[PDB]
Amino acid sequence: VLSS
Amino acid sequence: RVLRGSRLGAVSYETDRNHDLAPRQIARYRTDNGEEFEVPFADDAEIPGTWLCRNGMEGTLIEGDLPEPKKVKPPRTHWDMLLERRSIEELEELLKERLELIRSRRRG
Amino acid sequence: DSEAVVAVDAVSFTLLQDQLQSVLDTLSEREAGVVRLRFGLTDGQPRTLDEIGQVYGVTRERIRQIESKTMSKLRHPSRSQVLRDYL
Amino acid sequence: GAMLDVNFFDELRIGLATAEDIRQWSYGEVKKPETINYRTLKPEKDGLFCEKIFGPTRDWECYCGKYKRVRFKGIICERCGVEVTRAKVRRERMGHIELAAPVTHIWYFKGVPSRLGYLLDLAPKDLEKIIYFAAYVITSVDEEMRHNELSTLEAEMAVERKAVEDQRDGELEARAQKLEADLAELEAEGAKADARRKVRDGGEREMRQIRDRAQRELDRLEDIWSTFTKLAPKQLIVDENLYRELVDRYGEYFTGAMGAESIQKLIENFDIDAEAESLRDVIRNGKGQKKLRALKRLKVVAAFQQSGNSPMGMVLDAVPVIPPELRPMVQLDGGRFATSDLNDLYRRVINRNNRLKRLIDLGAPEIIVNNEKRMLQESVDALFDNGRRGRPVTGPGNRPLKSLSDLLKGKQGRFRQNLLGKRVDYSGRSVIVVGPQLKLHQCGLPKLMALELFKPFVMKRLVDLNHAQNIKSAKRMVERQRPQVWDVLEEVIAEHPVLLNRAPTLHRLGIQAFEPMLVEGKAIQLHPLVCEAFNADFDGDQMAVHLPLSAEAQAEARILMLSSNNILSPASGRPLAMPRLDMVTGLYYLTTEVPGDTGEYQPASGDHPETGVYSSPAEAIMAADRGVLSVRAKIKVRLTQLRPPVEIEAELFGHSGWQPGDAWMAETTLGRVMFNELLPLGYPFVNKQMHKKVQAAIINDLAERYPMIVVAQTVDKLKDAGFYWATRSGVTVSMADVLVPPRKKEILDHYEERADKVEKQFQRGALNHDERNEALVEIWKEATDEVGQALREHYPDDNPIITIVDSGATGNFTQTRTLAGMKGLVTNPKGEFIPRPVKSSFREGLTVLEYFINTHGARKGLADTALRTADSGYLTRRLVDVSQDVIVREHDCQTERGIVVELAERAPDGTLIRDPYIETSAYARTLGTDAVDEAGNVIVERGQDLGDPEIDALLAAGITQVKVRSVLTCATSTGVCATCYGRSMATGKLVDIGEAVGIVAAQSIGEPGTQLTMTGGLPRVQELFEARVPRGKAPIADVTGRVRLEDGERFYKITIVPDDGGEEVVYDKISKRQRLRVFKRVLSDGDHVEVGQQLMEGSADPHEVLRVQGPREVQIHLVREVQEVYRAQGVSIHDKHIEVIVRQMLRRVTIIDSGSTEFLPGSLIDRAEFEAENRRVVAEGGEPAAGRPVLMGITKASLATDSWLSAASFQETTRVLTDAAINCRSDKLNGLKENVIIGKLIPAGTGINRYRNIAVQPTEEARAAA
DNA sequence: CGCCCGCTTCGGGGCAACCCTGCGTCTAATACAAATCCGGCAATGGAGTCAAGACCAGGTTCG
DNA sequence: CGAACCTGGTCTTGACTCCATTGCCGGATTTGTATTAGACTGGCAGGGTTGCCCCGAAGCGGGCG
Ligand SMILES: C/C=C/C/C=C(\C)[C@H](O)CC/C(C)=C/C=C(C)/C(O)=C1/C(=O)C=C([C@H](C)CC/C=C/NC(=O)OC)OC1=O
Ligand SMILES: [Mg+2]
Ligand SMILES: [Zn+2]
Ligand SMILES: [Zn+2]
Repeated sequence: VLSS
Repeated sequence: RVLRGSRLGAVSYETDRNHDLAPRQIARYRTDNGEEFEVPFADDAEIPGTWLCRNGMEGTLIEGDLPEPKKVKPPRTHWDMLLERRSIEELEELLKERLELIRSRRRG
Repeated sequence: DSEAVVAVDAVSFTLLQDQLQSVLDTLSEREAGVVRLRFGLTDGQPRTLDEIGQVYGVTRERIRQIESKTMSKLRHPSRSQVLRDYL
Repeated sequence: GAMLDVNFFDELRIGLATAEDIRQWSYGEVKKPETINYRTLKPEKDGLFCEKIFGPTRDWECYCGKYKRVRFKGIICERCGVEVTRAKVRRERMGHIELAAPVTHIWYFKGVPSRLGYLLDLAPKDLEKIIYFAAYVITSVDEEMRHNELSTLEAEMAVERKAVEDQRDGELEARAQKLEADLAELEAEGAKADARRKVRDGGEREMRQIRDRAQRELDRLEDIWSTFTKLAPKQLIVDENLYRELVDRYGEYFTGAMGAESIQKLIENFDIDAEAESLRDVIRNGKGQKKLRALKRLKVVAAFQQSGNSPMGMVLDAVPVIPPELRPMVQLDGGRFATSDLNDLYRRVINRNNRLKRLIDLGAPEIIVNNEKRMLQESVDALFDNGRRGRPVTGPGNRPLKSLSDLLKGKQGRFRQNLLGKRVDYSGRSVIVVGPQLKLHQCGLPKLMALELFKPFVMKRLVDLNHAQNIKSAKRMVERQRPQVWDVLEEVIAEHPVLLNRAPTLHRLGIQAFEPMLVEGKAIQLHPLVCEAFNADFDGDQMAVHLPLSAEAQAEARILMLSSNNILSPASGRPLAMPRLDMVTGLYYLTTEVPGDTGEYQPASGDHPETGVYSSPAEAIMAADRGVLSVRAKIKVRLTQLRPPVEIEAELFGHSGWQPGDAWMAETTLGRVMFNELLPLGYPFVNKQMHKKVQAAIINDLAERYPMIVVAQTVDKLKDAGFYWATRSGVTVSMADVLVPPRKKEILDHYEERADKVEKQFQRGALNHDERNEALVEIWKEATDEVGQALREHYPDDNPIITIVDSGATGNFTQTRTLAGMKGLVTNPKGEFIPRPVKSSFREGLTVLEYFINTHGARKGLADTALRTADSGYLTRRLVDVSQDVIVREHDCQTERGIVVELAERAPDGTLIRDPYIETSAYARTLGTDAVDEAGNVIVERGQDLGDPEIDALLAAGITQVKVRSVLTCATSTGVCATCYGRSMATGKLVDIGEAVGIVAAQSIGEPGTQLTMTGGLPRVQELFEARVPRGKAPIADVTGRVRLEDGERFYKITIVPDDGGEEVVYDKISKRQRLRVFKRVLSDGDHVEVGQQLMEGSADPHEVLRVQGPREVQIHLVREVQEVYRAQGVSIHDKHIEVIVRQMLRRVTIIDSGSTEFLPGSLIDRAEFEAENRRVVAEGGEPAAGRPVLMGITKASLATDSWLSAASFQETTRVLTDAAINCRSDKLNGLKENVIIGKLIPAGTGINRYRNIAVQPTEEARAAA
């Protein structure tokens, strides 16, 4: 997962 | 009809108090190939010298103790299995026989 | 999974805690403090008779006297009709 | 990376996982294949459930037990060795396995094509010998040393060959002297000379044995020398004996390994940039198949280059271990254990690893160690994707163990199967029963079931009331059902809507939301008007009650999914609350007009007054309660509460007789008066016979001109009156009302004479077998027609069996013909007609053979129904795959293009005959241009809805084209805009700005498919959307002009005569089984044809028509050619749904010339992104890549989406997922299939931020008050 | 005018994916060691627990 | 308004009384490892079905002579  | 199972572990349900926790030290251990791993131990506890760290290999404590590196011998050698069933004179006999054999076979 | 939360039991347990706090605080300050520090209802650890005494500066006998008095007190149908359905 | 997983997912990136990460996730090398201490039943240390690694099995408890409370958390008991923490870290943590010899992940080796095979450029069947330890491979070589030293080296090779020759001629001399002494012994004494020559021949045979040994030794030496000369990396020294003889000589000049470590060494000694530049050169220059293979390798090569990956990750150095909870070992009650079937695979890998480790540490001969490494390779391969190569590893019962590649939940294999979901709570099903006393927005509901759905709600509501001291007593009280719980249940069920699925949920109305109201019994009483939507008769079908919980959920179920708000089908805007089977008959009987009936308007003065007029419907109903007026007798009421028809309105009143309290007289039945009291006040009078088509028209008029809350109430009223007058109809089926046509005998005897003479002619041999069959078939079709004609003319018009059918309620005339009359022909099991044929109506009863012949057709029908309902689901799944990401995103794109619709083509005599299929192509659209009249005034301007009035205005003005917007030309990049989509067929208004119109189109296309009885059917539709080349391919022209026709041997010979002209297009290999197009009359040689006229009969494949006539014609072809099918089966599907589908087909372009802009020729890319690339590249020097439109089928389009998270669930999950990894393709989570999976709220409906972030606060004026 | 020689089309083969035509015991233990456990007390020392009293210090009783 | 006595308890001392709870020691059982000496030296999955895609023949028409 990559938040931002 | 019902069939129930159960993992072999209880489920204690207190509240996750984030404030009142037993204080705890940190001991940084080193493996052999220059790896640093850290372990929160309880305060009153003899920080063990060695440790099977997360990395999977052995892990030593960062300080220097060396109470005993190994203090244990190999299990048994093929040399062992041979020696316990022959005499040194016999082994020397076969050795010198091989010596004469290679000699006469190669250089006449 | 026979080792899961019944999911009515969890909310029931929360309600139990809440009514229990209510009923305990229906009493004086020292009584509630003694009960909680005795049965770990605030820090999860039963604090012994002498530790309760030292946190109140009294004897083990003073602690046991207070707890026994409170114990006889709690055991009323008055203080118990609310609770009894939680078992 | 945000591993804690809370509400924040802007992307979800994949990528091939190197060992430096795999051993960074893990919390400890598991190094003993021990599961549980057989007796204590605790995890073993270093085992596949080791608490020391994976975590504690008991909440906040170490293994030795020296810590047991939350006060000791985050710390690790220094004797037992476990992080004292919550017992669900056994669900999250992972372990690794330090392999002894590296391994190749099977997804990168056995897949087709094999990505290892490409990145190394090796033949996969020569890669398998490399990694599975069957054949060596030279991994490195010291080119300069073999170069410079080669003089001396070949010198020693020559010296060695000459030593060969010395041994050779030594043998030669030996056998020579032996055989010469043999001759000296032969001739020295006398004997049979043939024996002496046998001695010579034996000596010479042994000498040729010598020369044979010499030749073989020379051959072997030459083989080894040539191999050493040509030695270079990536060679396969098969048979290992050349390698054995080799290595000892020149071992210091190269390196030759075997197995996965050899592949690792290669990929280490491998520059991706140089290789990719070589491939760029080859694709730039090399022609032929070489360019194809070079492109195919360049794919993975540029994949590794561009990304920040490294192909070294493909060879797996350390296997990771899934957390213990995801592969549990639970014990059923009673001592038995239930493993997860991965524990066995892991035990195999750990055992083989430890054995390899001990073999190496011991020192073992090369054969055994290679065998062990091969076993390790096979074991890890079975662990990852079972039985991919080899025979799957099996357990008991010869069932293959279920490895990790199979545990993926969605995991579509080559064929798209159903997901089948999650099994929600707050659910329940039952059998349904018709509920004819309910309102439209209600549902029966068994209180014994509502009391279990709403149990938490009722527990709360009766703890608020002082009925129970706690929650616990209320739970037990519901368990006992104490009496007042029911009265509480009513108050909790008030206003709380519940849903009602009905599997199979074909289309959007399968789920609807009613207001639950309690009912005795145990059947979910359903309202009878929604059975047409659910496709639900009451033959035992069962419905499912879900329950909405959240406040937003109740709002959705109340406003979006309520029943009374969903009247019109989303497929074609027709109404589905419309009356049907019973109520249609009811209203038909209620509104018909029976002349000569009781108390009619019988005007004859001079002997008495009129005696027909009734002073109002009140007096009329009083009369009809008495036995004077019949309900249907033509009368003359004097109404004051029903707006008269248009004509009488204009006549008597002029402006508008505001109905309300007026007066006027209309001659009708009383029945029509009671009927028009059902309809609203403002609605005009009807005064017709309420046939089903008329009722559909009336409800359309209502729904398109009135609010929905009035349409619902009027539908409900029509339902009630329909049933009530259905009962008084007397439609009963007594066998004295199945009247047989009284002259059936003579008709049958006539046609039997005809067919008998045909059969006798066959017996004459004048016509063959097939001729007589076809003749008899035609005779009996003629006979069936005559019988049906006679039958229909014989039944009176009030016959029940024909009243039902004529009223449009149910059943076509064929079924009445089969009841009385003739069954006609019965199909053979193969499909042909039986020339018998059946000659008895079911009223007469058949004979044995007759029934046995009928059974053929019956069972064929049922079996084909099964297969057809199974294939329609396949089509629907493909469509929802293709168009899941076509959602309205802008109120208007403001383009100017848009297709033009036919709209009632001119007539030859000179008139506007309305085009037949206007209601689906013209209705519900938004004009692009302005309809002008007489080349004069503007009759309908830009951006109107084209409903009934303006279509009628155009047919009045006499114009037969209207350029109207459509999703084919909506310019918004991210899906369609609205006004190009026109009206949504469900609401009647403009489509809102979240409607997942892609999914609606897919559903509406694949819903009526089950009715697609039938290339000419559902497979025609499917091969159309797939865009294969049909079997009946007919070539289309490429330029106008008369035709170059020819009829060669055993088939035709067609050629195009251009008009410029040029190279005449030659169509040689045609089939005699194909025919010329009859058009404009039939084609013949020398016929001037159009540009893309279809020559032969059949179906032009959309690829060719695309290549010929731009994307416009291919769109117009696909839409029309699907609509041909869906009309032929008598079905309405508004064209915009098919258009929304096709607009996905035509998204991409092919790249014939990359120019010099980052594009692989022969590849596929987006038109918008292609345009963007050229917009960028026109600056910084122009190399505009030559692009061409491609019409690619639905499946390939779906698979080539942008979101790997979605694209992996469609087809070949494993293959899509692995190369999504190799690209390292980050997903952005904009579709629907992604958000639905990861729980995030979907970007559609009420998920978009325009609606999802509304603020809501009381207006200041109301805040002041309270 | 006849002829080669790669380009292009279709066939055939070949293979990946899938499912049922698939789905018995193996000598024998002995000998030795080390570890792990359980079994009974000796140490307790702590944890509970009675009885009495001393603090009183605020009611209720008779003057 | 005061002396005499009861009574809430409020603790506090001393006084004991029992349970756990280390710790040792001694034998049981449990678990791991080493050793057996006539000769013995390469098995069976498994097979059928299906559908899709890669490589070779073969017109075959241009490039060629
Ligand atoms: C983490 C994702 C990795 C890539 C995806 C892979 C490998 C899956 O293989 C395909 C996606 C998928 C399927 C996962 C299933 C999961 C997680 C699961 O257990 C389910 C499930 O089995 C069904 C559902 C929903 C009911 C599916 C509804 C689909 C709607 N599609 C749509 O709205 O049309 C546009 O959710 C799940 O989480
Ligand atoms: Mg049914
Ligand atoms: Zn522990
Ligand atoms: Zn648009």
